[PDB]
Amino acid sequence: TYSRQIKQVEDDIQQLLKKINELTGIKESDTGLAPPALWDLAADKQTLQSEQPLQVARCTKIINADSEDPKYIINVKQFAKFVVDLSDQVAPTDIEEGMRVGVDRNKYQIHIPLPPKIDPTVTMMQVEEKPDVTYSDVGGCKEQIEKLREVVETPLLHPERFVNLGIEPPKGVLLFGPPGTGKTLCARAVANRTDACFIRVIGSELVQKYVGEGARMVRELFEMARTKKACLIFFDEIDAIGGARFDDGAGGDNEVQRTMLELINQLDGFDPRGNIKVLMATNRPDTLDPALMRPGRLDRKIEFSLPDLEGRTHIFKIHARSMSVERDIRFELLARLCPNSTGAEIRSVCTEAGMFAIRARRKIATEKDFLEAVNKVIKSYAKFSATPRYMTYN
Amino acid sequence: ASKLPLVTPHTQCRLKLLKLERIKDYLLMEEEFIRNQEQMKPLEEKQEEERSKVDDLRGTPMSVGTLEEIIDDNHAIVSTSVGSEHYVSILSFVDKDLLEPGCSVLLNHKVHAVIGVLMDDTDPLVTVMKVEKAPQETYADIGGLDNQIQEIKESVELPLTHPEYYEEMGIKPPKGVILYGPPGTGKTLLAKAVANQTSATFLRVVGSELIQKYLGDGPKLVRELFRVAEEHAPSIVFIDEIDAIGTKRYDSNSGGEREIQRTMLELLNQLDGFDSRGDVKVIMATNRIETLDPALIRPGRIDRKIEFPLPDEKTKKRIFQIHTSRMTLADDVTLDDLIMAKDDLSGADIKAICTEAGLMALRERRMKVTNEDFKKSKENVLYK
Amino acid sequence: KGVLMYGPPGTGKTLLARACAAQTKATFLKLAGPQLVQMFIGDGAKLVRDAFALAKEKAPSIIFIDELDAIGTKRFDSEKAGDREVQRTMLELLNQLDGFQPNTQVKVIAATNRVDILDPALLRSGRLDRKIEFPMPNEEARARIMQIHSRKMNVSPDVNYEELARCTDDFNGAQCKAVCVEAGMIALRRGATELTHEDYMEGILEVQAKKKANLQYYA
Ligand SMILES: Nc1ncnc2c1ncn2[C@@H]1O[C@H](COP(=O)(O)OP(=O)(O)OP(=O)(O)O)[C@@H](O)[C@H]1O
Ligand SMILES: Nc1ncnc2c1ncn2[C@@H]1O[C@H](COP(=O)(O)OP(=O)(O)OP(=O)(O)O)[C@@H](O)[C@H]1O
Ligand SMILES: Nc1ncnc2c1ncn2[C@@H]1O[C@H](COP(=O)(O)OP(=O)(O)O)[C@@H](O)[C@H]1O
Ligand SMILES: [Mg+2]
Ligand SMILES: [Mg+2]
Ligand SMILES: [Mg+2]
Repeated sequence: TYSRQIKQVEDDIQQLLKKINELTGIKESDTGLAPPALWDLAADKQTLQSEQPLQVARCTKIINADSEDPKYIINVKQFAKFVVDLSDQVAPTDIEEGMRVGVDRNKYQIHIPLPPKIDPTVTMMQVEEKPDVTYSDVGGCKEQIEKLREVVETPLLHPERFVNLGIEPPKGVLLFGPPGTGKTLCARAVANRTDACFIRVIGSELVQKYVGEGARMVRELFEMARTKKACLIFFDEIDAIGGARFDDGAGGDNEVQRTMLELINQLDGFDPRGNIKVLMATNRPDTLDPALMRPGRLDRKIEFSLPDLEGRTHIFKIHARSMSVERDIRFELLARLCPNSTGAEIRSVCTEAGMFAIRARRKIATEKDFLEAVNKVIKSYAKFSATPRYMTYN
Repeated sequence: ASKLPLVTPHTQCRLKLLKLERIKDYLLMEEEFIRNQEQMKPLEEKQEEERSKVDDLRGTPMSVGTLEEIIDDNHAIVSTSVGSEHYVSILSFVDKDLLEPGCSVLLNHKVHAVIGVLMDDTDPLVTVMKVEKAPQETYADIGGLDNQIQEIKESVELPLTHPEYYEEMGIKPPKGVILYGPPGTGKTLLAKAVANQTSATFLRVVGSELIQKYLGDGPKLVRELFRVAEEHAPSIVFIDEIDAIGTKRYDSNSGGEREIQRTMLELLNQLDGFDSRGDVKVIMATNRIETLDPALIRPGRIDRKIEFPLPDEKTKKRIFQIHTSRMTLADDVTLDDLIMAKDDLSGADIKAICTEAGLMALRERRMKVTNEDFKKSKENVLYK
Repeated sequence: KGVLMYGPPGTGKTLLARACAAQTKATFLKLAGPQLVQMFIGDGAKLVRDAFALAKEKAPSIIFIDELDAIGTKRFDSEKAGDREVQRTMLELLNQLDGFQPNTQVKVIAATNRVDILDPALLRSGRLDRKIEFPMPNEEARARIMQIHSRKMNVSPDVNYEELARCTDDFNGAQCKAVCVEAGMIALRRGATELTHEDYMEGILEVQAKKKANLQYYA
C-alpha cells in the first residue's frame, strides 16, 4: 500500500545523509591529507609551536671521542667530518662511539642519541603474528613433539630446573624428513605456543646479487637478535643456504659458502649468542656440511618418519573430525590401505572423499566414498608419489 | 558511507518503515543539531578557513621524502631525496597510520617536517602481469573434453560461486591444480575460458620468463609476485610451461643450475609456506610432466593432477564443427576424410588447416572454401 | 711468525684462542672469515691495512683469524666469469702480511678445518710458519673431556669414565660435551637429581642419532 512511500522516505533520508555530510566536511578526496576534524591539535598553538621554535636536528654518526675533552669526531651521510660537542641537556655517558645522534644545523652539536640501523628487510622477517596450529593438530609424532618441546620452551618458561640442577640447555636443533611430513606445520605449533621474538628465515631469501651482501644480513640478524632477552630464530630449507664446500677448477658456488661460514661464526665461538635458540628444518640432510652438523650448533636431530599404523589413524581422526560423515565407518581399514603415506596425503584423501559426496547429491560421505578416495589418491596418482627418492634423501 | 548494513527485508515491512524513519530520527533531530554552528560562533568558515590554515602551514615547495622508521611521539627519521636523512617532526594532519617504512611522504621545505603522505603510483609490473579483460569465448568453445571441465569448475569456479557446499560438508577446496599432456591439446585454451568465467583477479606468467640474469632476482621476483597475488583479494595465478625452467639452460643466467635450484626453493616455499596464505588459487600447465621436481607435485602443494589425452575421432569432428562454424563452407568438402588424415592430430592442427585453407581462398579472392584448399592445406600444414 | 691450526671442526680450535686470550695481557684482536668481504671494491683491502695498522700501533698485540677459507680460496684462471675482489684482499693479506717491509711485532693465529681449498701462496714457509693439526681424541682425552664437562653436575660415583670413553669411540669434544648435557637432561626427565651410568649410556644413543627401524631380528 505504501509501496513508493517506503521507497522515497528511504531515498530522501539516505540522500539527506549526504546533503549534510557534505556540510560537515569529510570531502575533497585528498592526495594524502587528514580528515578535516582530525587535525585540530595543530590548529593555532602547535602551528606556531611545533614549527617556529622547533629545529630540524639532522642526525649523524659518531666516529670517536678523545681523552680529557669532549672534542667529538662526527660523520654524516655525504658531507665532511667535524669536531662537535654535546648539549647541556644530556650527559657525556651515552654518547658512546659509533652511534647516531641528532645534531643541529648551525652550531653542529649533539642533542639525543639514536637507535642503530636494522636494515628493514631484516625487520620484515620478524613474524609479528602467530598462527593457530595446535600441537593437537600435529598428532602422530608425540614423542618428537616432546623431545622438541623440552628444548624449545622449557628453559624459557622455566629457567630454574636446569640452573638449579646445574646444566646449560642446548640451543640448536634441526628438523628433517620427507616433504609433507609435518615439519613446517610442526613449527607452526611452536610459533603458536611461544612468547618471545619468533624471527623466521627462509634460506632462499639470503641469496643476494652483490658479493658478501647476504653475510651482512646474517650480521644484522644476530645484532638485533642479541638486543632482545631471549629469541627464537627459525631456519627453513637450509640446503639453499649451504650444502658444503667442493670447489674445483673454476670457482663455482662460492658466494653462498661465505654466508654459510658467516652463519657458522655467528653460531659458535667468541662470546656466543647467549640466550638465542635456533631451529632449522630441511628436506635432505645428506648434502649438509659436517662443521654445520657439529653439536653446539645442531644438537637435537629430529627425524620425521611415516607413522606406523596408529599415528595414521590419529591423523584420520584429525582431518576427519569436522566433516559430515557416515557414523559407522572405520578408519583402521583405511589406515591398513596406506602403508607408506604422509599426513598431507591423508588430508587429501579426506578432502577428496568429501568431494565425492559433493559429486552427485549427498550431504554426508560413506565408506565407499572413502574407498573412491583411496584408489585415486594412493593408487592412481602413484606415478608421482613424491617420496621414494626422498626416503634415501637423494 | 557505511552507515547501516541492515538491507535485508525485501518487501514492504514496517521494520523497513520504522528503521528508515529512525534514520530520519538521527537526521531530523540532528539536522536540528546541524543548524546552530555558524549561528552561534561564526568566527571562521571552517569549510576552507581552517583548511587554508593547514594550507598556510604547509608551503608550496613540498619536498617528497621517504620513511624508514617511526618514533611514536610525532617525530621520526625520514629519508631525503639526496640521501642525507633528517630527524624531523610529524604534524597533526598526517593521520598517523598510512605510515610504513618505505612510504613516500611530504615534507617541509624549511625544516623538512613531515607534512603529508603520498598515494603510490604503484609499479608497472602489476599492470604487466595483470590480465585486464576477458580473453575469448566460454567453455562451449572447447568441445569434446567435458570431464575435466567439471574438474576445473570443481576446484576453482564452484568454491568461488557457491560457498555453501563446502560448509555443509565441513571441508575446504583442494589447493593446487596442474594440467599436463601432449602439446597443443588446449591446455592454455582451457585457462582462456577460465579467465572468461571468473570474476577474481587473474595473473598469468610463463615458466620461461621466471629466470633472470642477476643473482637472486628470480626468487625476489617470486616474493614480490606472491606479494602482488596476495595484496589484492581472491586471485588466480596461472603458470604456463614450468618445465622450461629445468630443461633449457641459457647463458644469460650467471648462476648455473644451482641458481634455478634456489629459485625452485623459493617457489617451493611460496606454495606451502607456514604463513597465512589466503584466497590465492594456483593453476599450472606443462607438457613434460616427468622432468620437474616431485616435491612440488606432492598433495598439499598441488592437489589435482589433470591429464589431457589426444582427441578421439568423434571429438575431432566436433572440433571441426567448432572451427568451421562461422565460415562459408562449400559443400564440396567431406570432414570425415579430413579426420583420419593424421592419426594423432591435435586441436591446433584442425584450426591451422582451417585458417590456411581460408588463406588459400583469399589468394583466389573467393568467398567459399573448396575441397582442394583442404587437399593442399594438409600438405602445407602437415608435410614439411 | 704465523701459526695455523687445522683438522676436524670439533677437535677444539676456538678453544685455544679463547684460552690464550685469557692468558696473555696483550692487545688481542680477532677476525671473522668473510669479514674481509665487501660490496664496494677496495674496502676489505683498506680494512686489512687499517687493522694491521692498529696492530702495528699496539706493539704487544697478536692477530687471530677464524675460518680463513672464506677469503683464502685458491685462485683460478677463467675467462667470462670468476671472482677477483676476494683475491684482491687476499693478495694484500699476502703482501701486507709478509714481504715488503716486514716486522716482528705481531703474531698470527689462523684457524681452518680444510686445507685443499687454500691458495698455497699463504702456505709458503714464512707467511704461516707452524702448521699444526688437531687429531681426534684417542681414548684418554675422550675420558678427560667428559670428566671436565661433568664438573658442575650432580655426579653419583657410579661412573667409569674409562668405560664411557671406550664405549664412546669416534667422538669429538663437541659430542663428548653433548653426552654430558643429554645425560644431564634424562635425569631431569625421570626426576632424578644425581647422575648415574645409564643416563650417560642413554645419552650415547641420542648423540649418535641412529635411525630407528624395527631391528631385533638378528642373533
Ligand atoms: N602428522 C600429521 N598430521 C596431520 N597433518 C599432517 C601431518 N604431517 C603433515 N601433515 C600435513 O602436511 C601439510 C604440510 O606439512 P609441512 O609443510 O610441515 O611439510 P614438511 O614436512 O615441512 O615438508 P616441506 O618442507 O616440503 O613442506 C600440512 O597441511 C598438514 O596438514
Ligand atoms: N580440444 C580442443 N578443441 C578445440 N580447440 C583446441 C583444442 N585443443 C587445442 N585447441 C586449439 O589449439 C590452440 C593451442 O591450444 P593450447 O594453447 O591449449 O595448447 P597447449 O597444450 O596449452 O600448449 P602449451 O601448453 O605447450 O603452450 C588453441 O588456440 C585452441 O584454439
Ligand atoms: N679439550 C677439548 N677437546 C675437544 N673439544 C673441546 C674441548 N674443550 C671444549 N671442547 C668443545 O669443542 C668446541 C671447540 O670449538 P671448535 O672445535 O674450535 O669449533 P670449530 O672448529 O667447529 O669452529 C667447543 O665448543 C667446546 O664445547
Ligand atoms: Mg615444509
Ligand atoms: Mg598452449
Ligand atoms: Mg672457531
